[PDB]
Amino acid sequence: SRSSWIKQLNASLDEIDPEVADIIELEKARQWKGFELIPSENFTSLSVMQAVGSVMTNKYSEGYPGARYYGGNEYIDMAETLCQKRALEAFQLDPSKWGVNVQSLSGSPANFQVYTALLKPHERIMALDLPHGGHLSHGYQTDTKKISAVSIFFETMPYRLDENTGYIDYDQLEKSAVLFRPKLIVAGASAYARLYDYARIRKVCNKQKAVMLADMAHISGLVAAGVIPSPFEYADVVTTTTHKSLRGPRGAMIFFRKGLKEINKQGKEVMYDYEDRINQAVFPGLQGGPHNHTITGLAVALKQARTPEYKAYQDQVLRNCSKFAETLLAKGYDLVSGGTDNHLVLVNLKNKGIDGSRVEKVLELVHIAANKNTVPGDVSAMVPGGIRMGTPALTSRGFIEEDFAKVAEYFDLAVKIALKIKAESQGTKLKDFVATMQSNEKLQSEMSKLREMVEEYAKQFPTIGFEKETMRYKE
Amino acid sequence: RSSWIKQLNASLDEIDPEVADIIELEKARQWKGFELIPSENFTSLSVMQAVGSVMTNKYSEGYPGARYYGGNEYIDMAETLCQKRALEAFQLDPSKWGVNVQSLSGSPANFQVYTALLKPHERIMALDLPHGGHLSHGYQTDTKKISAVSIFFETMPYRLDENTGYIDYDQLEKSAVLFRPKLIVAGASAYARLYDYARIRKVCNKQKAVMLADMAHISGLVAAGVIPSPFEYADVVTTTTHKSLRGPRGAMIFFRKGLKEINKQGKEVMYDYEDRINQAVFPGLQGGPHNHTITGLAVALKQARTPEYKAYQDQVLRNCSKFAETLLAKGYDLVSGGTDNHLVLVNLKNKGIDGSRVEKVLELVHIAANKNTVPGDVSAMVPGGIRMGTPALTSRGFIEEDFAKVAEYFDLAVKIALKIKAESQGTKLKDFVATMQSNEKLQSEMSKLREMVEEYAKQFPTIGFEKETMRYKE
Amino acid sequence: SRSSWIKQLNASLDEIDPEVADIIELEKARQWKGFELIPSENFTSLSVMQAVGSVMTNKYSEGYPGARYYGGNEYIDMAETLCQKRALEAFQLDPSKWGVNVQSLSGSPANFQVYTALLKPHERIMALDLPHGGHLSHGYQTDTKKISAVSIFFETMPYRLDENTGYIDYDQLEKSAVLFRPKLIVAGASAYARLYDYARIRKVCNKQKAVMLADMAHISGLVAAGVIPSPFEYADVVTTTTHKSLRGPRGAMIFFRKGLKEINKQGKEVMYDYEDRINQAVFPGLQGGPHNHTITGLAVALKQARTPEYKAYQDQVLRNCSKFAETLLAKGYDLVSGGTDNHLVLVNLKNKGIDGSRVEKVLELVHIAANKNTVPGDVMVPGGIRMGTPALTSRGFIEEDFAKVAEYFDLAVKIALKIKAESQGTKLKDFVATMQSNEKLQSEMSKLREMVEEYAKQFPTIGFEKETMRYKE
Amino acid sequence: SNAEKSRSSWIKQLNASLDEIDPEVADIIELEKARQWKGFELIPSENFTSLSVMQAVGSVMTNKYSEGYPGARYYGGNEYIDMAETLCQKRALEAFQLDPSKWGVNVQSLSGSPANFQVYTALLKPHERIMALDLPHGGHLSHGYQTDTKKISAVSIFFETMPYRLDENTGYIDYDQLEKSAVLFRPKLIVAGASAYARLYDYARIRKVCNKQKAVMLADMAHISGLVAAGVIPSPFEYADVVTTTTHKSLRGPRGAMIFFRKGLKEINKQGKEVMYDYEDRINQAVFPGLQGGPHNHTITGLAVALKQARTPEYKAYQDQVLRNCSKFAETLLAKGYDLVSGGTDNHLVLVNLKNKGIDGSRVEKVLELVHIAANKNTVPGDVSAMVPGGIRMGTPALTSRGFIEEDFAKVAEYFDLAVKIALKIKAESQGTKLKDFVATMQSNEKLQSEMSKLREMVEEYAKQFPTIGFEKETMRYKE
Ligand SMILES: [Cl-]
Ligand SMILES: [Cl-]
Ligand SMILES: [Cl-]
Ligand SMILES: [Cl-]
Repeated sequence: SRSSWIKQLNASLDEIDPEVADIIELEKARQWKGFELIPSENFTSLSVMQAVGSVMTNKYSEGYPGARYYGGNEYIDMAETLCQKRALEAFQLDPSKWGVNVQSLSGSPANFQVYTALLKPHERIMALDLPHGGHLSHGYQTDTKKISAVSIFFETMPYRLDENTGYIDYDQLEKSAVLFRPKLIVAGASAYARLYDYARIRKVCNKQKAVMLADMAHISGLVAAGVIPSPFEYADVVTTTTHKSLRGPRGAMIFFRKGLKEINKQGKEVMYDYEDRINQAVFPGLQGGPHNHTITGLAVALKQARTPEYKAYQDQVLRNCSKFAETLLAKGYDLVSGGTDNHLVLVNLKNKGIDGSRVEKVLELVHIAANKNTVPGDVSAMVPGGIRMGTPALTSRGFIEEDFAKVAEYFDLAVKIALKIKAESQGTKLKDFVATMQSNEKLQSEMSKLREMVEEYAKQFPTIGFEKETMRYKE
Repeated sequence: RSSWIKQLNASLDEIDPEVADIIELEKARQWKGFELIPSENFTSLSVMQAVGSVMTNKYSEGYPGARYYGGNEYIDMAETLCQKRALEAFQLDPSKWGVNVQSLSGSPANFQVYTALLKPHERIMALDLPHGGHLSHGYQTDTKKISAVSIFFETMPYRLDENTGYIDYDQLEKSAVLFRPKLIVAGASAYARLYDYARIRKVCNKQKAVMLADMAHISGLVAAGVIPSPFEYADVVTTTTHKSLRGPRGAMIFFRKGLKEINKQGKEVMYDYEDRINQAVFPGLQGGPHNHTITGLAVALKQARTPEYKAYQDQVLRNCSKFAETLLAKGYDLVSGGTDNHLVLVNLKNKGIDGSRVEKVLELVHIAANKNTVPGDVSAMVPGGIRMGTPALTSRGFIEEDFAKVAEYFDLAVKIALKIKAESQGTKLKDFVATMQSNEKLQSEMSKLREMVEEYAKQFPTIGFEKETMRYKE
Repeated sequence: SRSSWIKQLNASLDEIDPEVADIIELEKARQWKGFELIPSENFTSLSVMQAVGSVMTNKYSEGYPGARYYGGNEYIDMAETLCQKRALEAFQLDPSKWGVNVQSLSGSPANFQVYTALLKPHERIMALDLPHGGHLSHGYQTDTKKISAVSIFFETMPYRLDENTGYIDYDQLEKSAVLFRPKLIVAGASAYARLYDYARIRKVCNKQKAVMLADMAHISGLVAAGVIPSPFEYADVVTTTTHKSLRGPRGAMIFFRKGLKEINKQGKEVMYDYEDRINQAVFPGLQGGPHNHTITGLAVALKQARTPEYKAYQDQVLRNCSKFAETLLAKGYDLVSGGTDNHLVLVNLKNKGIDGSRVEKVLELVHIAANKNTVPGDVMVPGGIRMGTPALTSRGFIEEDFAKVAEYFDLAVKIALKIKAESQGTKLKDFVATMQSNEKLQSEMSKLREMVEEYAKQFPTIGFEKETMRYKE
Repeated sequence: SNAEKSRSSWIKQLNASLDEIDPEVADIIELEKARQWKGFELIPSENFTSLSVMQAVGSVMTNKYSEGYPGARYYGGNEYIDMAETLCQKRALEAFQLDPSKWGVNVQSLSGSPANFQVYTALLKPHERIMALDLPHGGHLSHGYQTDTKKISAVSIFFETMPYRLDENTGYIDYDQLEKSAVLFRPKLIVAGASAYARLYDYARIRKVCNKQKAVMLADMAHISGLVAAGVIPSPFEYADVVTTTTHKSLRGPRGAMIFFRKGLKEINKQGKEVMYDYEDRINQAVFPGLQGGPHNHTITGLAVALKQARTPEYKAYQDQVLRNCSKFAETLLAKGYDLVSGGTDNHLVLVNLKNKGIDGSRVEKVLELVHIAANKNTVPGDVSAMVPGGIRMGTPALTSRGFIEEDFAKVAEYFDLAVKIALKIKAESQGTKLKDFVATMQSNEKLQSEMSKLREMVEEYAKQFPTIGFEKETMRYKE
């Protein structure tokens, strides 16, 4: 028996679990053949995956380097200390002014850990409204229900876009903050295509004596490469995912000011008071054992973030998105805020006479992965009028500007098919659209042809994290 | 561009030799040590290959067939398969039980259950942390709320019977009458006996409280059917997917669904756990699922069904029984006098030395254990015991006579710690550490014992990697 | 028109509102002719009533003496300062160790103001369970509902009697407090016939670092007279009503420690930190303008509480209750805890085969005013009757008179048992129907009512003149 | 026989007059009677209570414990207390012309501030959201209040509050900004209630915002309830879900409070189901057993008396005179060069913005008080801090109760103006510019002290000519 469970523990995935091996092979082929346009997605490196898939997973290491509860952590401590050092270096941070926690398991709990560290239950948070481009982990409630648990345990109130311009209305944010008295203001967005006015947020936070939290998950790779302005110039605390544009493993980091803050009226120094509170909220407050395999892969990703090739990549992300936006506009699409200054665009489909749910169904069938998105002017939250698309993932595969001009063309062809399906549907409900989409032989053929166009275009580019020659599903 | 694509596809050895070397050092450490921390295990190569796969690249907020992002055909296959195998691993009828496989680890899994089923500041009871509980069930000292569970909810501990070392269920029941908990946790970390799940169920019924079983430490024993199952009684069951399950680092949340018992049907006839728990996980508290972990979890759960896995968990139990017997015969006192599971709790009081001193010597001779509070301790900062268990070394093929050897080397390390204390000048721990580092004679004793430990441990297979390709073979 | 509203403003109640004047005359007759046994009730002095019914009501005086928001408060300040100083004197308190707030409007908000001052929302309070003798203003919840809003805004947990002895189970209180970690423990009761073990509460509060709040509303006049042990030796804060056994106007006082508390391990003085928090919770926290007419009447009541005849009154309250208890016991009644050490008794009627609701209905019809009370096994109708001596002692009832009160109570119970036996159904509404329709039992109740009224009528009226009453028959 | 002598002594003590028992307290009351005879009482929340109300408040109704509600008590003896509370409820609905099938009332709340807290406790969970007029803009502490330093009102501790504000360019509530703020803040309850505000509420607009937000509309009419009862201004009951009020202030009753609430059908929803109002049981249970204990039956009985008075033609004539006096007061102030916040008044008070006179409200209030004119400093738009108020608040209810008519309030404005001129002389004679230098000059300048002495004598000689309210001049201890 004992020889038999040892053989099981050392066998390959192919031998032990052909069903799971097959699923992974199908997903590899999907990442080879598709336009991956979800702006939060990316393709991580082989070296990160090998670290995440390593025996670093086996160790329990509650606590912090040199201050653990378990023994045996000499090399786990090396990895976590190396990760912290590289995290500060990736954002060009002075370690006497900034510290970092690398144990938070993902972006959503990272924000909750900051709130738990710095706010009592039911204290007040302001953030960008979710339908205006915010994120659930900053709070969200509808008329009838608290949707994010941040809005259960803390008191949240949104700030909004200027409806005319599509940019954050900073004047209204400031006026709202006078009345609401937030103890923390979030400067961070998901579906927002413009740069944050961090200086203005800093002025509001100073006036309100509120914590300035920058949540840079969508843009952290752009920040690390220095191709957009840094929130670290202004923020008190910065959270981020380690995946998305950073191109690391799935995880998170929390950065915070430390050391001298200012001098009081009595000539006494006043120190920042974030580090101990945040580290203790992460552990023992809310998490248990760190995921050392992820932390080890994060250290790899943060070293990669320093290279000239990584900066060239992020510069290309920006140039690709600008050309993508330009081409969409030329083809008659409307963009929220009229364009982009970062890695994504927000298409408002209202002028085309069709909603994002119908378009996204066609996109899925032609192997264009995007996501439907609420846009300003939407009546129902469950009928999004927009589509969110971005450049990090396909830029990682080597798409350049002319390639994203073609992506915009193929998107437009998919919208035109969607409009044809709608024109052929009897009813106006989405189930009538879907039934037409699955019974109309002419339009099925058009979708099949566009699918082949998309796959033929995407397949020519390199695969990231695996080699084409050993793919099980080449056809 | 050809340049950055090349860096994305290069091996770890080429891209990051410093990190590669840390992993090689850790491989050698797992080869050469007695790993006795009862929450640790060695995961299979196949799980690691799934966790290290391109499944990590996908955003898939929502649930299978109810996503917000496109492109999730195959991620849906993996999550659906994972759920199916999770119910199968614990022999659960899918018309009566559901599962959420997206919770990132054991501690947030419990918080997500509380968020789903309790309003802020509602009341939870659970085993006291120094009595064998866990921080994710709440914990407050005289001066500070330590777990944020005790910040957002109102917690109260239940305790051991100090004379027997078992949970004092009579006191729990009386305490609950006054405190009126909305949820009672049946789950422990440093506890060597089986839970009286039937008694917890009786108390929860009387109190109209949710019965949450947190089986993180024992879930692999449960899956193999070698100890009684909390699913016989509980409303909700949380677990880590690592520890005795031997899966990736992650968590599962199981919950009753469908029709309630005849005598519990009222305004609603159906259980009201599934939607609340799934919604607390997403959109409540998490974002994108970690599909690489979910896929590795599917692999681990298939392994959990096999006869080899049942043989493994049988061996875990028989090893721990033998380990306990050998320790008792060498004079060690065990909390509750023995074990019924994967771990033992040594109370070092009868030896005249505390757990902090012994653990330092153990660490120096490559034996990984944990200092542990024992009934009778005056301070939670000065633990009088040591916790040790059998899952990790049993995975490497240790059997009963091997754990007799483990107990022998543990005993020799305690004898060395007692000598360091005798040679120590002062009474404080820094004087002990000063002796432990400066005494040439005792430094030699620890070196010799470290060699004995490593020579014994090296004879066994490495788990999840090959000896032949290790960088550090000495 | 001007002369028209001036006349209305200066006219007597008899001229302006004959209906209200008649209600008051009916109530005077009720207080003259009955056995008023509700232990929280008393008869207030004429001088207090004259102050409460004075033009002191007109001034707005938010803030505190010498620190008001509005002008014109010179004489309001004289009254409130005098009230405060007399309040400390009434309990023989050192004003360097004790302060007082006299603005709280009644006993229930006084406790809420203390919690608001000293505890954050959702922090923990222990107090005597309401059906075990506690009070709603210390918190209370059933299995299904939070009844007191104290239990909404704060996290409450009860302590209970030893139901074998009827005394508070201090052993279980102490063990519960270890697990529950209260920030504040209340030592105060309503339906409880025994003295509190304040020293034991102090020991538990010291161990838990909890605020010790004594709520002496039921017993404060006994404390003021020095005829039972004082909670002020032990407590951090003391709340009380100003009515009930103190015999003042309807209102409340909050007392708190101030000044030096102890020396810490570092040789540093640590001061009490209750005074500013409590004063600020009362105003601007939770109340607005003080009721200066009530505060002025309170000053009058506190002067009375100093006098020798007030002490003689409270000593008589105790002796009357002891005799009442002894007589009930001799007539075969069981008392919760077996007797009394204060102003009330708790009769457990279960050994007589009838409940408190049925008995209280008969008592009401024979002009005996009493309260009901739960006993072991209850909740449905309560099994007990609560009766006390402060009100009738104020009218001059002495020991032989309360022996008579116990006789007439016993006669009422015997009538209630006859109604129960004649009632051919088992429901309370069947009892009421029999009680209202049975001519013979109505005759027995009329006779006992006449006996009660004839006995009570001979004692002085308190606060008004018999000779000028409208209803002299 | 010492025991019988003691018993006779304590009975004698209980039946003796205040003059006999406590001459020190009796003396204080006599001083306060003289003070109420001699002053210009312009604080708009103050009034003079009738003798009949005071006689009921000072009655043996105080002796009864009556927890619960009429006919639903917990213990005996309450036949006549029930008559009083039932009569009080009936008269409360009648005083505001309310249909008892559409409105109920609770008359047990002990004062205006706990009445509002009881409504919040009844209708909102802890930490749910309330909006109300900002305290420096005319609001009240019992609606919530927080500064940059700390939470001041405990309403802001137990509930989550946010203010709405005036349009400081017009002096009116900025309803547009209220509506926009409410969209973001999502209040569960909005208070329509003001103290230091010279205008009436746009209840129709508050109703529209509450309907859009599915929020409870609470009108807190403490300052105006007597005007409402007399029908001389529009009623909040046309629109509000719940109405709280003090029973003192312009109602001219005892110190206490009332809570009114809708009953019956709210709407038929989209599924065709009747939605009933759910206020009565929640509010009555928040008052008892939630937050209070034994009702104060002396106050409830005096409230019944005050509510009967509120229905009379003489009371309506009184409230009409309150409004006419305030308009005449405002005319005279404008004619003498004063600026009024919002440009005028629609009610019982005025808010004078003193900025164009070159002196602030603290300085003027101090001089007014020395000449026995009672008024209150008041924040005005443009003030540097809430601690340096630029205005002064004055009203007509109390002196109108003593029979001041329009020509008398023209005289009050003249004497106010004379006090302002003295304050300006004190400021021009002051060494420094801080308030303490003003107070120093005010207390040592023999000439200006003499001017204030003369003005005080003018004020008192004018006020003394009017009837005293609630007591007789002939029996006063202090007749000069
Ligand atoms: Cl996205
Ligand atoms: Cl462990
Ligand atoms: Cl009582
Ligand atoms: Cl006012």
